[PDB]
Amino acid sequence: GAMAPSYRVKRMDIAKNDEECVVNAANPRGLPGDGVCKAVYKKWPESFKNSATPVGTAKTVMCGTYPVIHAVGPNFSNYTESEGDRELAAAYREVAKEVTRLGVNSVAIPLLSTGVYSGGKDRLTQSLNHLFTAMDSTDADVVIYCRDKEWEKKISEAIQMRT
Ligand SMILES: [Cl-]
Ligand SMILES: [Cl-]
Ligand SMILES: [Cl-]
Repeated sequence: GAMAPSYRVKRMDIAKNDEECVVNAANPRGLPGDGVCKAVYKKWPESFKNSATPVGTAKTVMCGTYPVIHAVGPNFSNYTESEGDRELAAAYREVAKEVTRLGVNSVAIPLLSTGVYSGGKDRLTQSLNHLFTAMDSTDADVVIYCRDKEWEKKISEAIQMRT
């Protein structure tokens, strides 16, 4: 465990993380994809061997000894708001189980279903609150990665609110 388990946010490429493992915002088929998934494919392509897994699940594949946790959020273009919310919550619960099983002291994590799976909606709060629900009972240092300056400020404020 971390000595004083924390949440932090950084506005940078998750492929350049400084944590002991990474969560990929994966597609169900283990394809290179776009956005976070394509950056992860370029950095850790060996981790895409048999990485296909259903929506609402996470599957870890090693790149050398570096764990890549493939977490499959729902595409809100295809799911109802209700079913999509349930699968997004479930994907983060499966990430918490994998982080625990691996025994890592830190994890790099993107906000699932906030990009091309967002169905065109701002899901910062929705996705972050499900991340907290899952990861609060873990003792890994969690470092959340984003690309937008306004998102960085809002994620930082949400972390500070609970402090
Ligand atoms: Cl960067
Ligand atoms: Cl996404
Ligand atoms: Cl972002």
